[PDB]
Amino acid sequence: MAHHHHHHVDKMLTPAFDLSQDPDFLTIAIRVSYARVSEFDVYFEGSDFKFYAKPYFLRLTLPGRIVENGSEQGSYDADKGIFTIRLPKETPGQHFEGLNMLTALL
Repeated sequence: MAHHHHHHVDKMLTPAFDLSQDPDFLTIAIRVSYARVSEFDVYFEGSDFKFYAKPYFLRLTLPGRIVENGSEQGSYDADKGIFTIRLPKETPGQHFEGLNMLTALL
């Protein structure tokens, strides 16, 4: 049975985001309406945050640190085209200052 494969090949786009928090988690809501893909990849370390979802890219330096312990929680609303991620704070109770002022990094 003969086989034919075809791969199709594009500027990265900065998505709109809203940041909220409680004593335990920092939540990032990223709207990706032009959801070409439904696969979303998140990388975080210390205060560094990176989100990939072609053609969307968003990088942020957070005012505080996030810990890697599998308690982080991602979810997606198709009705609104919104991906939401909960990141547990490294120091619980710590209040992140200047959240609503954060700029996308290049």
